[PDB]
Amino acid sequence: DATPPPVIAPRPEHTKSVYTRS
Amino acid sequence: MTDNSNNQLVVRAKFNFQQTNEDELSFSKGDVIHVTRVEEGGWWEGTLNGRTGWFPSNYVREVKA
Repeated sequence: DATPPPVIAPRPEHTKSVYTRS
Repeated sequence: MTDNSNNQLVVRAKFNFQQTNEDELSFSKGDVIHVTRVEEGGWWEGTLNGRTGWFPSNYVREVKA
């Protein structure tokens, strides 16, 4: 098995993020 | 039935992810999630038993039995 360095999907300042997430 | 066709994209949780509210979808290594909106790399939305909300695509992997 090999774990990928990039953890969790990307989250830019635009497009994504709605009503604030945590 | 109408929109769901050509085999549905099924994904399986990899690591133990923790939620924050009923708005986010929680899932642990094993819990399967049905995708309802799969975009080109990024955040994917799905549904789960008593758990509904968005979920990362990096902590999940397309599963197929």
